[PDB]
Amino acid sequence: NIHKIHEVQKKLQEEVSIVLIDIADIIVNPKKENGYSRDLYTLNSLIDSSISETYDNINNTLLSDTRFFLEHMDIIKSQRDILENLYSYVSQLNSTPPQAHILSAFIHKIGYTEFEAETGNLLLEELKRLMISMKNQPLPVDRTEFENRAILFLCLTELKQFLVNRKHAQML
Amino acid sequence: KIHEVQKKLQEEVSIVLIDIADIIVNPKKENGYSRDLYTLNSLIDSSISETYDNINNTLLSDTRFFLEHMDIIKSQRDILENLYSYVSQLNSTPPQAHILSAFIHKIGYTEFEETGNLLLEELKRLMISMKNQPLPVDRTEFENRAILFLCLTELKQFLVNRKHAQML
Repeated sequence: NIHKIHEVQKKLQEEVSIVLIDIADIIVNPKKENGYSRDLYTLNSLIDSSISETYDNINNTLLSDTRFFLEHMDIIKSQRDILENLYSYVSQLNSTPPQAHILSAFIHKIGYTEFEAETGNLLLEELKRLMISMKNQPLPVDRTEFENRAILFLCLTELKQFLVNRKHAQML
Repeated sequence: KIHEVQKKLQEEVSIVLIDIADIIVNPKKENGYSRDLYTLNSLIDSSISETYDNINNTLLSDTRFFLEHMDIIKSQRDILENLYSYVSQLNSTPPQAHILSAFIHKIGYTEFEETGNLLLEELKRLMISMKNQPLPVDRTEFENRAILFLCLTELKQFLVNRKHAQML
């Protein structure tokens, strides 16, 4: 039951990353037809089938494996929620300034990088560097600019928890 | 009982939210946030860890119904941590920050009944009010303005979540 469970957790992570990368692409091409919707539905359907399968088998499973499983699913559900939060925010952007392009590059980097020992920590440092850099930029010229910036900063908030979550799911 | 645990969790979210209001007006004073958040995080962890320990004896319909409320509670907890990361950067407490602090206190001390929407409506007027302020001249001012804007944004989701949690 360990290969089965690891394959499933691997596939869920891969689906989370797919939606994350869709988000990065939306920042750069807001109006391009994109796969966010389809990809989120696929991930939601896999989260549901995975949990339903686990519930079906509580009677016949080492409660040990059932625990490792449902606790891992809670992290995936948390990532799915953060994806939805990011999508809401990026779907509000009015413009793609250089800092938005940098954010998008950083989200791509996250989506494509396999987590190894130091990966979460590196990415968290890089995120902190982007927060400091966005904060230390020229003040906004207008209201539209002020708002676009605030959206980008709210993205960094969500991304910090995403990276904490991805690190947690790897530590185990 | 478990419905007990949902009332207690609701109380403990409100306690932390009140601590955030307290930090806005006294950003560098001792405020209970660390203690009350730990209490919240612990009750969240203990109560989930227990729910799964219990997986193979308790009913299914109820387990799902309980996890449903816990998902909202976890979202609120994350919003509280986000709000803390913002208000703890405050340089000073301008009049707008005082007003937000009073509204956050109002939210924290309200037993929710309906009320989700009166609160959401008050939050909207505050966003409109703040958005109609002249551009931030100073850096120190832009930074305070940014923090208050980020807070209003998240508090909207907090009120939407509390409404969800009530409507269960």
